[PDB]
Amino acid sequence: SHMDQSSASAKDKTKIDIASFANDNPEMDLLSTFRAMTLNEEPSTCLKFLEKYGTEEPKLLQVALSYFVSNKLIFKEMGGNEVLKEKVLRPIIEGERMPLLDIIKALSRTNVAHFGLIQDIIIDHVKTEDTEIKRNEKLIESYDKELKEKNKKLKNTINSDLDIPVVFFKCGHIYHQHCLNEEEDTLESERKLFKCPKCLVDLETSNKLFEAQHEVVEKNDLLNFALNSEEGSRDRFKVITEFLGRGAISYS
Amino acid sequence: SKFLFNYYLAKWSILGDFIKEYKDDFAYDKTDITNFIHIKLKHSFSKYYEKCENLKSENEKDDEFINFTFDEISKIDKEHILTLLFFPNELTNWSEELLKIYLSFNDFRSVEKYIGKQNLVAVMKQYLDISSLNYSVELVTNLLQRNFELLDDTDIQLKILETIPSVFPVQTISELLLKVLIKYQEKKEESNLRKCLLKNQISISDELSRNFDSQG
Amino acid sequence: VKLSKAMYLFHTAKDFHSAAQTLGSMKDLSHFGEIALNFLQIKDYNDLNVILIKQLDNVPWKSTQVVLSSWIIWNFMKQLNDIELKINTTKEDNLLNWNLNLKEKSNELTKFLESHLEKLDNETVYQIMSKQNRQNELLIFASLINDMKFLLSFWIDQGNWYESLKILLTINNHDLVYKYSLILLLNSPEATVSTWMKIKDLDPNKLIPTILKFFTNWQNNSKLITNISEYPENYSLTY
Repeated sequence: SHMDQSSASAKDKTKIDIASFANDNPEMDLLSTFRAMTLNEEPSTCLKFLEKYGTEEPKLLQVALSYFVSNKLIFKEMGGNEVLKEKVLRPIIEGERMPLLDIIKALSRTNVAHFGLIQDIIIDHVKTEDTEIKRNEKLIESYDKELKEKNKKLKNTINSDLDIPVVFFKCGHIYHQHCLNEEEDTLESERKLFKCPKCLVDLETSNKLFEAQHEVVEKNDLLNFALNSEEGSRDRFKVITEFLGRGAISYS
Repeated sequence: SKFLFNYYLAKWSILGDFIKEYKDDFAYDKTDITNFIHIKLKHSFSKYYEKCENLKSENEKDDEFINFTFDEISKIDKEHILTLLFFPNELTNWSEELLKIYLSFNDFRSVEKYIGKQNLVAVMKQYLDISSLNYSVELVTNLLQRNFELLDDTDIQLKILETIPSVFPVQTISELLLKVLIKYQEKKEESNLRKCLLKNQISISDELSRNFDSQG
Repeated sequence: VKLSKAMYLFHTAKDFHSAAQTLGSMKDLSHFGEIALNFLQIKDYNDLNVILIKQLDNVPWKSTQVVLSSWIIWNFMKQLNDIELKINTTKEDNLLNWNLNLKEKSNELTKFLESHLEKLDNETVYQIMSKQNRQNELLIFASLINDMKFLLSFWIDQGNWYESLKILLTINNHDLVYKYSLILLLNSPEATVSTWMKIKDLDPNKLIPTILKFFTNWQNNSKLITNISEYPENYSLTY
C-alpha cells in the first residue's frame, strides 16, 4: 500500500482519507499527520479538512492557528487573511478555545503578521478592557457601601453591649474574664480542639470533628474539580476566593 | 558694575541649520537637547557669553541682576533659541512653554521632564509624524515603555490604544499589550480579593450578631 | 498586652517591618481577618507574607491549609510583579540589588516551596503561575517535583531539541518516545538515531510506520537533490 501510494499521484479524496486511517479513531493523530504533510506540501487542503471534520477540532484549530500562519508567503497563498479572520479567528474567539493572552503569544510567535489582524485583536482587547473596567467599578461601588454598612453595624453592636469585659467562646460558651476564666493555662487545650471550652469531659469517643473535616475536604476537592472542568477552567482564582469568602478561616 | 554687564549683554543664522541637522536624526535615546546644543557650541560667540558667564558665576546671589539679565536675553532673543545658551538650567528665571522649542524638533529628555497625565496623546500624535518604516514604531515603543506608569486612566488608556499604528508588526507591540493585559488582570484580581475579604468581614460581623442573639 | 502594644505601633508608627515582626511573635491569633483587613489597605506584600508564613504553622485539619498556601504563593508572585514593575520603572545598583534580591526572593520562594512542599500540593500553583507568565519560576517548580511530564512537553514546544533529547534519555517509559518520536526524527534524524541506538529498550516493531513515513519524507526531499539527496534516507537506513 505504501509503494502504491508513493506511485499514485494527483488523487484528491478528503472523505476517503478519513475512512482509510486504519483504526479511524485517532482524529488528533490524523490531523497531526495532515499538518506534517502540509509542512511537506501545503496546498490549502487543511481548510477543507477542517471544514469536513470540525467537531472536537479545538486542539486542531489551535494547531492550525500557527500552521496556516507559519509563513507569510504561505499565509498569502492561504486566501491571504480574510478567510482566517472570518472563519479561524472568529470561531476560535466565539468557542472559548483558549485565553486571550495565549492567542496573543501564539500570534507573536510569528514575525510577519499584518496589523489588520492586530487591529481586530485590539478591538477585542478594547471590548474586554471596557468589560473589566465596568466589573471593577461595580465591585468597588458595592465594596465601599458594604464596608461602610458593616463598620456602622459593628460599631452599633459594640456600643450596645455576666457583663464584665470578656471574649465569649464562639462555639456556645461565655464567661467573665475577671472571674479567672481568662488565661487558664493548660496549653489552651491546643486551641480546645477548635471548639468552645466545655470545662468538662464527657468521653463518648470523638468522631464529629473527623467527619466534619473529611466532609469539608471532600467538598473542597469536588468543587475544585468541577470548577476546573466546568466553572473555573481558567484557574482556581474567583473560586478559591469564593471558598475563602464562605468562612474557611473559621476561628470560632 | 551692572553697566559693564549691560554693555556685555548688548555686545540666528546657523542656528536654523543646526536645528535642522539635529531634527534629521530620529534616535529614541540620542543626545539631549541641551547636550546637542553643547555639542554644537563645542563644534562652533559663546566666549562673550563665557565672559558674561564669569559675571553670571559671580552673580550666584544677585537675584535682581539675574532678572535683568533674563529680561535682556529675552529682548536680545535670537530665533527664540540663543536664550537656552544663556539659561542652560535657568528655565524659571523668566514649564508649560519649553515644549514650543524643546519638543519642536526632538527631545526625549525634555519630553520626560515635561510629561504629565494630560497632553500625552497629542505628543504621541506629533511624534507619529516621523513617517519612518520601522524607526517611528521603535521610537513610539521606546516612548511608551519609558513612562509606562504615566498612563493610569481607563479613558486615557483606551484613547492611547485607539491611535495605535495600523501597519505595524504585532511583535513590536506584543510586550506592551501583554503588560497592559497583565496589569488589568492583576487589578481585577486585587479588587475581587478585596471584595472577598470585605464579605468575610461582613460574615464575621453577622456571626457575632447571631451569637449576641443567642446570648439572650 | 502584646497585641495591644503592637496596636499603637500599627495605628501611629506603622513600622510593620518591626511592629508586625513583633506582632508575628504571637503564639495564637484570633482576629487574623481584622489584622489582615487593615494590612490589606497598606498593600505591603512583605508584611502580609510575614504574618501569613507564621500562620502556616497552624496545621489544623489540613485542606484549608492549601487555601492559605494559595494566597501565600500569590502574595509572593504579586510582590515579584510589583518589584518587576518598579524595576522596569527606571526613569540603579540598589534596584539591581533589589532585582538580585528579587532573585533572592525567587530563591526565598524556592526555599518557601522546598520547606512546605508536601504541605501544599494541588497543581493549582502551576495554573496560578501560568496566567502571569514568568516561565522561570514554573521551570524551577517543575524541577522541584520530579514529574517531567509537563517539562518534556514544555521543552518540545519551546524547541530545545538537545534539552528535550536529554530529558527523554532519562525517561525509561519508552511509551512517550514510541508515541512522539516522529516529530523528533523529522526535526533532527542524526541526533535522534544515535539517541535511539544508545537508549535501548525500544523494540524495532514500534515506529515501523514512523520509519516508513521518514523514508517517504527523505525520498520527497531527494526528489530535487543529487549529492546528499538520500542523506536522511541514509541515516534512517543506517539506524
